[PDB]
Amino acid sequence: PTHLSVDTKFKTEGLCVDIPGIPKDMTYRRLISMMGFKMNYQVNGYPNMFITREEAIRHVRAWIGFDVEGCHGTNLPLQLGFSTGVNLVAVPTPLMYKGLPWNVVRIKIVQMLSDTLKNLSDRVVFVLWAHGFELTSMKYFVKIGPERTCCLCDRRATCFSTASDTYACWHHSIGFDYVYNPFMIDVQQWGFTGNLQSNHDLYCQVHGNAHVASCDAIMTRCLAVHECFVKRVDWTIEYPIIGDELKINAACRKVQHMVVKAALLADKFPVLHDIGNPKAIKCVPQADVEWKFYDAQPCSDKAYKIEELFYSYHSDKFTDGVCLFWNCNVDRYPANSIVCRFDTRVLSNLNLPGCDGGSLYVNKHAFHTPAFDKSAFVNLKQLPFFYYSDSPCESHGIDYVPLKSATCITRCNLGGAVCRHHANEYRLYLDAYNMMISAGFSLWVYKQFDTYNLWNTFT
Ligand SMILES: CC1CCN(C(=O)c2cc3ccccc3o2)CC1
Ligand SMILES: [Zn+2]
Ligand SMILES: [Zn+2]
Ligand SMILES: [Zn+2]
Repeated sequence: PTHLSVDTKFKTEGLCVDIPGIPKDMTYRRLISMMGFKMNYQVNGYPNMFITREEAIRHVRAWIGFDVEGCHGTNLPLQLGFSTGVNLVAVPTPLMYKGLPWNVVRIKIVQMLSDTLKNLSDRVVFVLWAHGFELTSMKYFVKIGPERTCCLCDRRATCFSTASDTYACWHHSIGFDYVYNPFMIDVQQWGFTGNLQSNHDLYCQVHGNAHVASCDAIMTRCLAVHECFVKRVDWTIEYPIIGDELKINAACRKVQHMVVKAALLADKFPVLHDIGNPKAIKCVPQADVEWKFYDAQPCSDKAYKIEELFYSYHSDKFTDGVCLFWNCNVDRYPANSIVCRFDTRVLSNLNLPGCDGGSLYVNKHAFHTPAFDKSAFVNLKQLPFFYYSDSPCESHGIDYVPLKSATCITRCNLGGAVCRHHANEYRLYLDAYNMMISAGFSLWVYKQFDTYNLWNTFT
């Protein structure tokens, strides 16, 4: 039960308008053969062009929605649409390109996939809502065979060049003309009633239908993301490290401790209501405060309604003390809150386009996050940068330029000049802070929060 068997059945009903007379009885083995490919009884790591839903979920970073719409099959020009928003027109002699022959179209395809995927995945997974032309056009830009490595590096080959007879990964494919050993999944095989637009529109209002192939390619990948990450959630699937994952997670832990410690010192709340992670630990273990935990898993569809989290009869009084919502996305935060909210609009290799304005944030695990909404924070203000420390001014053990900063809240800065230890610690914390902010996180705090109240914690 590793890969999808080629002898598995393929429902051909969705294919019979572009392919009239298609047999109802059909396997992946026969379909691949009909697509013009020959698998030659090869036991070399590529057992099937098509993959299982479980394999697609593990390779979500590789997903590229793909759709082909006939402008006028062998005689008529095709419109190739991709979930990148690209539309290429191929002649057989929302970015719209004029009609060009396949020999130049395939070059643009390799360029586009390589630029989109090089920092995301070792492969491409073509996400389809298959009607016929997308499958029968694959032979014009795809070559298959045994699993290979890049000519210039150790990564698996994802491209082929007919000019040099060589193979390359997404990083070394400049001037390559064929997509090598791609993967694909037909969403129509999952059991749906009705056309793509009707099933997509049940869950998403952000993607519209202009009737161009890229629009359908976008709706397909969106529907696939809703099915695999919004309605069905799996926090047991690990994902490889492709960027600053560890540094961002470490920075997040440092910022949480810093912000929560300072709020408890500035406003001395008697109780803290920690809403979120059922496996959460006190971020400030030495604080005097009464720490009360409330379990809520990450919401992947719509943000939690504060009325359902707090009401229906716990301290009961959430109005007492402070509330901490560290990645616990709610519709409107109460005024007495400390909040970390991920901004779904952020551009990064970790954040993939999602469903209904939301985004698929992939960092060790995949978390579909509801659309960032500025109105959730009307009772709060943006938390400004500050570094706070009550640790002794003692260096122990990198060089030095004297630090001067109004936001270095330490005994040394209070007393006039920042010590070397607190200057090192301040710069490291500011680096972690910028990492976390640029990863897409946003910090919000109750309006009375004032760092001026921290200077008196040194007396
Ligand atoms: C897009 C965000 C990125 C950071 N996330 C978490 O670190 C996380 C883990 C967890 C477990 C339970 C409740 C909330 C939780 O947030 C997921 C959300
Ligand atoms: Zn390479
Ligand atoms: Zn959508
Ligand atoms: Zn100091």
